[PDB]
Amino acid sequence: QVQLVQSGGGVFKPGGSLRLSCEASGFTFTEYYMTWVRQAPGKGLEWLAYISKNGEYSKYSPSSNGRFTISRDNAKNSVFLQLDRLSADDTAVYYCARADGLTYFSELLQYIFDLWGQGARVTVSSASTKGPSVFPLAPSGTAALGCLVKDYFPEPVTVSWNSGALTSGVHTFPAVLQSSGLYSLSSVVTVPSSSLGTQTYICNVNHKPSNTKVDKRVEP
Amino acid sequence: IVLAQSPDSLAVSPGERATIHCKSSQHSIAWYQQRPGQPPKLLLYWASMRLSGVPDRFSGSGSGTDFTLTINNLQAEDVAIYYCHQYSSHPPTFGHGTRVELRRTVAAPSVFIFPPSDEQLKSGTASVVCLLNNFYPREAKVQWKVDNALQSGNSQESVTEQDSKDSTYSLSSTLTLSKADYEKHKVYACEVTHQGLSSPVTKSFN
Amino acid sequence: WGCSGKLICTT
Repeated sequence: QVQLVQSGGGVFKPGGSLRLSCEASGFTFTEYYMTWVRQAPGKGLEWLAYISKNGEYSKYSPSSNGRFTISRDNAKNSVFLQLDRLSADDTAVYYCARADGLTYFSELLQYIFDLWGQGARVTVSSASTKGPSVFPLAPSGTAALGCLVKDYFPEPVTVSWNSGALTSGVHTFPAVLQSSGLYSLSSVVTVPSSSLGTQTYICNVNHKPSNTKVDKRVEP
Repeated sequence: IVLAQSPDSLAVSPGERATIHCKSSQHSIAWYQQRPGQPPKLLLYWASMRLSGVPDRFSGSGSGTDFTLTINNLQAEDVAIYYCHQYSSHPPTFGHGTRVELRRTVAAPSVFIFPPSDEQLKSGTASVVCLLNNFYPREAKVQWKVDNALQSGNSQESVTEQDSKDSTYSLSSTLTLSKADYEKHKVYACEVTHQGLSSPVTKSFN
Repeated sequence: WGCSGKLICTT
């Protein structure tokens, strides 16, 4: 199967550096220039760099200013991206992509990205790992209740209701980065008002990065 | 060399036709599909040539400066963001993309209001949450007022992906105040406007 | 001139 599998994402303090990896299989690696493309949360696609077949020639976006280094290891069918002097603006998903195009000497021309890795998430924050605080959103036809999951770092948390036994009409919102540098979201669910005093509702909050789980009973 | 892509968003019924435009400031055009939480996938290059495996309902065209991506017999797996790519300019550029969502009948939001827990007040901050459940279209606005006084720049919003079940959206608005600012006020209300509403809905508390 | 891959070159 023709694929690129990436690794090396994670969370990073600013000022430092990271290296991302991509492993190619199912095609003749040395026949392609490889590239990196990144996508900032909400923004669009930004081409970062390309590297030639023999791994000797590389070209960068004008905004790179030497901070980015793309390299490759042909014996291992792998491409790499190193990024120095990390800042918050470097927070993005990074894609490894195969380039099909013309070459003129070492210059890559007329190229399309015909194969993509699954991406690597990179978060850069001065923040430290912190488990979430979970506060109930208490209800008053049909009723609505939920959980406020606040002040955690980093993403993600997953929310389930009644140990995952309740799924109908659950809405867990996307997390937002607060000015404090911590994340926060809500998870709501709408239920029959009649079953309020006959059925107990507990939201379950899983935070893998801090190895914690928080349960919260929600009552009016 | 910019790529103005339009429309930004596009609602389409299944089986119907989606039409995305791409204009450059100056045929090296490629189209990419990105489903939520997924990597981009190449569909068309040279404006009109589909990559092997891409279904026939995807077609590209374009004369010189204006380019079109057309999706016929729209499927559910076609809901994604679409990017046009100009690869004859240096450096290569992408459009900012076009969201393709499903079209449904207009639905009004069921609005709920949520007082901050007593458990949270102990910590020192107060979060008041407003919920807009299962509405359509996505466009909606929410106003916060405390003692009838309009608030701004103290409320974050957040909205879900289009619902897989009923093609609706949901939105949450979170007003955050200090405990001090919360205890020195009485009546809290959020006011919602939307197409499915003939007048601004208000939910409140003391 | 040369190719990276083949799509662009062979079309």
